[PDB]
Amino acid sequence: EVVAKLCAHVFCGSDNLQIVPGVRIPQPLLQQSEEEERARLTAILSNTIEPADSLSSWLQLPRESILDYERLQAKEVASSTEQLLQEMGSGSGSHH
Repeated sequence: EVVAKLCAHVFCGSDNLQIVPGVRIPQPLLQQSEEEERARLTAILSNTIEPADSLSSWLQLPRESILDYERLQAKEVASSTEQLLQEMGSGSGSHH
């Protein structure tokens, strides 16, 4: 269903899609020049800049889930460090 919604957003669109909040992709023009349209899309890519919150803004998922995944990665690291510290004498907290 995630793939389905992304296909509903990226493909279905008329004259203005706004894949990301900053960029708008206009549908082909009446001049019907393919070199001109290539240059047009290259320019629409050159003008835009990837925001800092790109993983939460360009991807429709929110920022809370970003913080959660970061927390998860940190928890993995800390747990592995503690388990390594107990297997070779380095943890007074666990000690009894």
